[PDB]
Amino acid sequence: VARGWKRKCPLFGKGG
Repeated sequence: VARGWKRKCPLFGKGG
């Protein structure tokens, strides 16, 4: 979800 959430790998609090 990091793709369209935060950056690329890292998303919320999980990993990526």
